[PDB]
Formats: sequence, C-alpha cells, structure tokens
Amino acid sequence: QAQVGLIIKVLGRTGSRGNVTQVRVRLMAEAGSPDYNRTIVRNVKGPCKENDMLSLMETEREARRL
Amino acid sequence: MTTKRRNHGRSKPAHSRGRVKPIHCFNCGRLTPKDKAVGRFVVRRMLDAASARDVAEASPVYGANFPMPRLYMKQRFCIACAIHSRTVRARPVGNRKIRYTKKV
Amino acid sequence: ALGKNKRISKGGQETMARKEWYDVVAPANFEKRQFAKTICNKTQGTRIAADVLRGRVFEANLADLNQSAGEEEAYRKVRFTVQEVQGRNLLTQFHSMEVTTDKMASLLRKWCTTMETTVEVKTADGYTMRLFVVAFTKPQANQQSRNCYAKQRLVKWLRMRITKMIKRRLSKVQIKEAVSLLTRNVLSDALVRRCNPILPLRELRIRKVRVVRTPKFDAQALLSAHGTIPASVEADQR
Amino acid sequence: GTVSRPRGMRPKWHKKRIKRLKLRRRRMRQRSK
Amino acid sequence: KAYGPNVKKGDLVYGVVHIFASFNDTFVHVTDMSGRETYVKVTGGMKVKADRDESSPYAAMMAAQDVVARCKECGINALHVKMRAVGGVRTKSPGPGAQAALRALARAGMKIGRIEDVTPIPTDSTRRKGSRRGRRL
Amino acid sequence: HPHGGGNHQHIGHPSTVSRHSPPGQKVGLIAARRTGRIRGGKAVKGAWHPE
RNA sequence: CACCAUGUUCAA
RNA sequence: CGCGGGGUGGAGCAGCCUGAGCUCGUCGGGCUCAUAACCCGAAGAUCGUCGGUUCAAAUCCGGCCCCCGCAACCA
RNA sequence: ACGGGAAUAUCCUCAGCACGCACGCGAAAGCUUUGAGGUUACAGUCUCAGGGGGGAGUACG
RNA sequence: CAGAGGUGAAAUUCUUAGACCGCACCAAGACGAACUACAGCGAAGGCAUUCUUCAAGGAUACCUUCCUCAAUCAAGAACCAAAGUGUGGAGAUCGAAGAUGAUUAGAAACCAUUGUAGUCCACACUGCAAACGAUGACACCCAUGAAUUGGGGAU
Ligand SMILES: [K+]
Ligand SMILES: [K+]
Ligand SMILES: [K+]
Ligand SMILES: [Mg+2]
Ligand SMILES: [Mg+2]
Ligand SMILES: [Mg+2]
Ligand SMILES: [Mg+2]
Ligand SMILES: [Mg+2]
Ligand SMILES: [Mg+2]
Ligand SMILES: [Mg+2]
Ligand SMILES: [Mg+2]
Ligand SMILES: [Mg+2]
Ligand SMILES: [Mg+2]
Ligand SMILES: [Mg+2]
Ligand SMILES: [Mg+2]
Ligand SMILES: [Mg+2]
Ligand SMILES: [Mg+2]
Ligand SMILES: [Mg+2]
Ligand SMILES: [Mg+2]
Ligand SMILES: [Mg+2]
Ligand SMILES: [Mg+2]
Ligand SMILES: [Mg+2]
Ligand SMILES: [Mg+2]
Ligand SMILES: [Mg+2]
Ligand SMILES: [Mg+2]
Ligand SMILES: [Mg+2]
Ligand SMILES: [Mg+2]
Ligand SMILES: [Mg+2]
Ligand SMILES: [Mg+2]
Ligand SMILES: [Mg+2]
Ligand SMILES: [Mg+2]
Ligand code: NA
Ligand code: NA
Ligand SMILES: [Zn+2]
Repeated sequence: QAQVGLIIKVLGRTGSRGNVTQVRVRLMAEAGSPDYNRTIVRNVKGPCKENDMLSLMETEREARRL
Repeated sequence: MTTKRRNHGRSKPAHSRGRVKPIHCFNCGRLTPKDKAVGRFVVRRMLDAASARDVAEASPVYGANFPMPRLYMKQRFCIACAIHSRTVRARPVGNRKIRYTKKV
Repeated sequence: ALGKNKRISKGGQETMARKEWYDVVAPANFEKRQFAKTICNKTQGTRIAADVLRGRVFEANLADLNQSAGEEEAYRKVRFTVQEVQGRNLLTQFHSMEVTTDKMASLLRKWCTTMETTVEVKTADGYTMRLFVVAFTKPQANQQSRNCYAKQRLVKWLRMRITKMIKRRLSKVQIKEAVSLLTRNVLSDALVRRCNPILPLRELRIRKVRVVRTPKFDAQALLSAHGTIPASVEADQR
Repeated sequence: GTVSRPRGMRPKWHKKRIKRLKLRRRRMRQRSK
Repeated sequence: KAYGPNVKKGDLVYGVVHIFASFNDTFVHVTDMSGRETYVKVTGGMKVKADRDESSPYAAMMAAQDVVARCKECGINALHVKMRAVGGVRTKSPGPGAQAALRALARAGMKIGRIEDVTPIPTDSTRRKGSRRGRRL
Repeated sequence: HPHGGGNHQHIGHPSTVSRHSPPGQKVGLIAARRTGRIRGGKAVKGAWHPE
C-alpha cells in the first residue's frame, strides 16, 4: 500500500508562494529488499524537516529538481 | 539611433563578405544569418543521474566500465529566442565587450 | 487521448498464436552465428513464410557479433540481409555497417578540417559497395596555432589516396574477405598509416559501408559463406 | 524599436499609400484621354 | 501458454524498443531486431484522456509498464533501445516522456541492451514551417 | 447539336457527359474527371494503368 | 508564453 | 386588382399546429484611480387591431389597419 | 607514393579580413597605420550629394 | 491495432475502408547539416558534398620586358539579392491571396490545419533594398600587444 520514507535532506522550498518543500527521501525497508537504501527526490506539502517520515504510497515518480 | 555594437551584433567585418546564408532558429525557426545567430554546442546526457543508475543496473552492457551514450546538438538561436530562453542576457555596457572563446 | 475517437471505420484470436520463431544466422566470419530471433506468420494458403522472410534486414552490434573484441567494436552496427530460409534458420549475407550516431557525433571538433570521401568498388564476386570514409586533421604536439585547417590540395590528395587504396584492396577479393577486412579494421589501419604522411590526422575511420548492388542469387556461394550451420531447435518439441 | 520618431504612420505604409494614389491618378487621366 | 522461443529458462530474448518522444505524445513500440515484426505498441494517448497529458512522463511510464507486461506475455525479456526526437526539420530535443519510458522499462524488470539515438537528421534539408520571421507567439 | 438554340447563346445543361452516352449525345467534356483551370501542377492525362 | 483597450483643453 | 407571406420585451429573431424563449439592450451591485471588457443579480411581453369558437387562443377561424413579394399575357 | 614529401616550432618579410591599443580628433556616442587623426597653424588630386521642418520624391513635362 | 495530429487549452484535420508508429526500399523536387570561424573568394549583388573539365583572377617570387602608357570622372556602357513580369519546364518543401478552426468586446491579425500565385530551372525583362561600414576613389605620414589567411626568405 504505502511505503515509509525518511527525509535525509531538505533541498529547499519550491514553487511560487513557497508552500512546497523538495526533499531527499530514503525508503525504509529491511536488508535485501529491492528498495533498501534507495533515495528519491520528492515534493512535500506541509511543514517538514530533516528526519521526518513520509508515507509515499507510490515510490516510482521522482520530483523534478528546482 | 546610436551604434550599440562595433560589430553590429554579428561576425561580419565590413570588407570580409557580402552575404552569409541564414539558418532557422532552433526554437522558433526565424531566419537569421549564421554569423549572427547565438551558437551553442550542447552535450546532454540521455538520462539524469537517477534514471541512468536504474537503467545501468538493468543493463548487461552499460555499467562502470562502459558509459551511456550522450546527445550531441549544434543549437543556433535567433536573438529573441536566445534572450527569452536565457541562453544569453542583456549585460552592462562595459561588460558587453567580454568574449569567451571556449565553453566554460 | 482515451475515449476521443469519433470516426472509427469511415463506413459505420490471439495474434501471437499464429507466429513461429526463427533464428537469424550470420555468416561464418562472425564468432556468434545465431544472433537475434524473430517471428513470422505460419504458412497459410498461398502465403509461404519463406517468401516474406527473404529480404528482411537485421541489425546487430559488432561487439555482440564478435565476442572478445574491444570497446572500439561496440560503436559499430552491422546489418544482414536474409537470402535463404533453411528450416528455422535464416541464413544471411552482409548488408551494411555503420558507426553509431553518438560515436560519430563525438568525433567532431571545431578548429580542424573534416575531410569526407565516398568510394564505390566491386568485389571479385560481383558485390558493389560504397565506403564513406571520414578523417579529421589534428594539431601537432608542439603546435601553438589556433586552428589546424588543412590546405585544399592536401585534402584532395588524401581523398585520392584513400580511393586508390580502397579500390585496389577490395576489387580483387570476395565479399566474405571484404567484410572481414572491414569488421577487423585491417583496411582502416592501413589507410591511416599511409595517409598520415600526407596530412597529420587525429583519426580516420570508415563510418558507413553499404551494399548497393548484389549479384544473382547463388545457393552454393551462400553455403560456402556460412560453413557449418548451427542447428535450430525452434521447430523441435519442447 | 530600432528607429526614432516617425511623426506619422510607418514610412513604408505611407509610401504604399502614395503608390496606390499615383496609380489611381494615372488611371483617371487614362480614362480621360 | 507463453508463446516464447524454444530457449532455456532464463536465456535473454532480445527485442528492440523504439521510443519516439515528442512534445505532444510518447511512443513505446517494441519490435524484433529487423523492425519488420512488432510485438506491442503503446502510446501516452492510450493511457490518458487529456491531450495536454499525452506527452507527460507519467503517461510514458504507464505506457511502458503495459509494454513490459505484453513483452513478458510474448516471451521478450531484454530490449535494445532506439531513442529519437521528432527530428527532420523540426526540433532535435527529445520529448519529456523519453526518460520516464526508458526508466520504467528498466524498473519493471526488463533488461536493457544497446541504447542509440536514431533521430532523423538531415545533411541539408527542406524549408521548415513558419515564415522567415518564425513563429510569433 | 445538343448545345444549340436558346434565346441566349448558352449551354443550358452541364457540359460534362457520361462515358456511356450514345453518339449524338456524347458532346462537350467527355467523362471529365475534373474541370476548370488547373492549378498547382499538371497531372498525367490518359487512362490509369497501375502496371 | 490564454486574454491587460482607453485616459478631454491650458497651466502648477 | 388575382395569388402568397409577414406584424412577438427597447433592436433583430424563435416559438407560430390551444394550457411565452435567443442574442443584444436597460437597471442594481462588484472589479479598476476611472471608463471599457469581465463577474454576480434583476426587471421588461400581453403576442398588430376588432370579433367568433373553445372550460382555455401568440396559437384556431373571420373582417380591418399596415408591411413585403409573385403576376398584370396574345393583339 | 599527386612524396628530394606533409605539418608544426623560432625569426624575417610582402599582400589580405580583423582584435585589445599612443597621439590626435569629435557635440558626444565614439574613430584611431582599417581615421571619423595629420584642419581657423584652414590648399595632394578628382568626383558625387546637402543648405530649417513639412508639402514631396508629390504635380506637370 | 486505436488512436494520431496540433495547442496556453482546444478545434479545423487523419483514422478498423488500418491512421500514427516500425523495417527495407522506390519516385520526385529542393537543399548541402555538424565541421562553419570578429575564416576564405568575388567589382558589388553574391559564393559551401565529391569527381572530371573550361576560361579566368589576386597575392607572392624575379638582377625578365617596357618607359609615363597614369589618377578621378559629366555623357555613354555592363553587372546588380529578394519580390515582380513574359514564354516554356518543374512543382517535394515552404507559402502572398484565399479557406477552415481558435483567441477576442470585435480579430477577414498574431496561434493551429490548409492552400493559389510563387518558391526551383532555361531564356528574355525589371534595375525600386537598412544595395550599410548609413563612412566616395587614388596617394603620403602615423605609436603598442596578441592573433589570423595566402606567398616567399633563414634555421
Ligand atoms: K551575435
Ligand atoms: K582576407
Ligand atoms: K547594415
Ligand atoms: Mg536604441
Ligand atoms: Mg546585426
Ligand atoms: Mg576580400
Ligand atoms: Mg548585403
Ligand atoms: Mg550494468
Ligand atoms: Mg591554419
Ligand atoms: Mg528598444
Ligand atoms: Mg534619421
Ligand atoms: Mg498532445
Ligand atoms: Mg493527441
Ligand atoms: Mg513575444
Ligand atoms: Mg437535342
Ligand atoms: Mg443551347
Ligand atoms: Mg456569348
Ligand atoms: Mg456563352
Ligand atoms: Mg493624458
Ligand atoms: Mg587599432
Ligand atoms: Mg577645407
Ligand atoms: Mg530644406
Ligand atoms: Mg556538408
Ligand atoms: Mg581613374
Ligand atoms: Mg526571384
Ligand atoms: Mg502554351
Ligand atoms: Mg503547410
Ligand atoms: Mg534607392
Ligand atoms: Mg567599405
Ligand atoms: Mg547610402
Ligand atoms: Mg588568402
Ligand atoms: Na439559367
Ligand atoms: Na498498411
Ligand atoms: Zn527564435
């Protein structure tokens, strides 16, 4: 259903009005999983910070860097 | 009104040649002389870093020992498109004489 | 777009179940003989599958065709024309060779002369090919000039020597030996070695070879080219 | 813009208006004689 | 069944995927090494309902996933890649769906062979559409 | 003649006549695929032979 | 890169 | 004069085959420094006139006031 | 073998398209052996055009 | 096999009578990418694939020839991009006019799909360009650094 990811870096606020934060997320899976230590760039709505956790659901789309 | 540039915005000295055959702008297709158009040779990666990593993992051919192919393109823009795309920007009058002879 | 088609017809079975698999066989001068597989409709009525298989052109990378060759082979593709169907084996003949687009485009540099030569030659067995050689000028080791453009008379001299060598070397050999020379770069090394004294060259290479005229089909000559033909198990029971 | 004040319509179109006017006048004289 | 060739289990069977990525649509088209026989062809317009989303990376990713499913059905487990833009006298820049489609094929389990750009490039050309003033927008 | 007569000199019917018209009726533009001033290129005339 | 048209006459 | 068609909100036009709509216009409030554009609302008929039939007439049938056409030929 | 060859390196030279660079000049922008310099300390030779803005490159011939 | 095309978004448009896409070809008319440069050639306009040819042209080199034959120019002469004209060809692409679809208060504009004349060639006209270095031709003097094209001299 949804895969948990850990925010390891806040790349910066993106978009007009600065309400969207672009972050680097490491997928949290056990050792040997295909998503183990897989890092993707995501766009986050709401106040977030480093070491926060996200429920990604889909983990294929990667946010365009800004 | 006033002569803005000594070279008149092109690489055609007064006694070098009469006409330079124009080219189509890379973006809009506007015809501009080849010596005037803003020329850029771009070597772009076919994939960004993340996608290239995934494709290289699935590729028996591409990996640490064999690099992925790149795109090679000579792009010539009309002046308007070069400015609008920010390939080139208006500069202070004293900085307009600064020229680069190699890609930095 | 989904759900947008208005006019579908203008008036008002599984596809893969009808397909049989075939192996494509390169000539014996290539280490990997059974490169590539393909499909074709089963022979139905008067439409015999062999009649629609002959003439098909298959493209493969030279490094895949010749294992343990090197990264230089990996930037060339070789095409083959199916000349005869033997069971489920598609025996082929050389069609064309080309350098990949990325490799060829990367060879271009600004402050140098790009010299191109087109050569047409007939082999001993009546095959006619076009050769499309390209060479680049280079600065010398101690050169301080801002460009290494070549004098035009040297460019024409380079073109004539390339044309004479290629015609001399390829006109008295068969197509099989000619392909071996081209794919193993024997002609290429000969060309650059003898053309450098005319003009300092960064690199000379044959970017495209194309067969423009083939002789009348000969079954025996095709079999002599293919030597020992690896068996095809496509028609066998699983 | 690459030119100074025209103090009128674009000179190319003013020239065309004059050109059409000259054509009309020479046609009127032709029908008269 | 599986409609595959008579090969040992796990052996690579190579097709050729032609990815035509324009700024209006993406084509993910799988053929054999000759190009005469086509296994599957899925476009971005078959995955979305809005015209403006036909060239989107998500549409290309969805098209590629269906391509992978049918390729597994047909018995093709590896793909050589031929990438192209519009080319001709038009733009030489690949469309947005180019990268997403190739990545989706790799992440779906499909093996990737040789990759090459086959954008048609004229060595001299006819006149491009638009006037000498270009498109004025 | 089919085009004869009238209080004005005119053909009162279309001048393109069928291929199957009997002699005496087949006058004018016989079995014309098109009429009017040709623009943008003269096509090859005569019967169509795909061979 | 949807669509932004106009501002009465002198004189501060 | 004979034959035919037409009078509907301020304008043009539907419905014209018994139980009023369209666009523009006008009025009120927004947006603008203001006007226009734009947005939200509102009002405006008695179906040319006079009779008849019908439980009911824009509607159906009669006469009238006008408007617009087609014809007014053989000597 | 287009071969007593070919290209570089240092220096010189004549001819050509030019660049950043001293006088001097210019209302200034700028020009500068490539003058717009060598001009009120005004004269090497020839030639074309201009005389406030419009009407107008119009009318007539 | 179900869409394709096109756009800011769409529609005109194409499409199960198989469009778009894929491979190898065939036809025809244009064009000569990257290399392509404050580079070359030409009186200007202009000129870019290769090979084979025909007349030229500048520069350089010379202890060759010659002997003022020169400079600039009313009149006069030849050439002159594009568009335009005439007669034959040709007609792929693009595309004045026109058509359709959008946008808009209106839009017979910009945008989209098209499309005539043209765009190309031969011959003959036209001689209207920001035909610009907005800078007439010939000749003399003139300071500095780094380059560049062609020919010579020295190592
Ligand atoms: K420029
Ligand atoms: K020069
Ligand atoms: K100019
Ligand atoms: Mg200005
Ligand atoms: Mg300019
Ligand atoms: Mg010159
Ligand atoms: Mg010019
Ligand atoms: Mg790998
Ligand atoms: Mg050089
Ligand atoms: Mg301005
Ligand atoms: Mg002025
Ligand atoms: Mg689209
Ligand atoms: Mg579409
Ligand atoms: Mg604009
Ligand atoms: Mg009759
Ligand atoms: Mg008649
Ligand atoms: Mg008449
Ligand atoms: Mg008549
Ligand atoms: Mg005012
Ligand atoms: Mg100077
Ligand atoms: Mg004086
Ligand atoms: Mg005056
Ligand atoms: Mg070329
Ligand atoms: Mg003179
Ligand atoms: Mg012309
Ligand atoms: Mg004629
Ligand atoms: Mg068109
Ligand atoms: Mg003039
Ligand atoms: Mg000059
Ligand atoms: Mg002038
Ligand atoms: Mg030179
Ligand atoms: Na009539
Ligand atoms: Na078909
Ligand atoms: Zn442009």
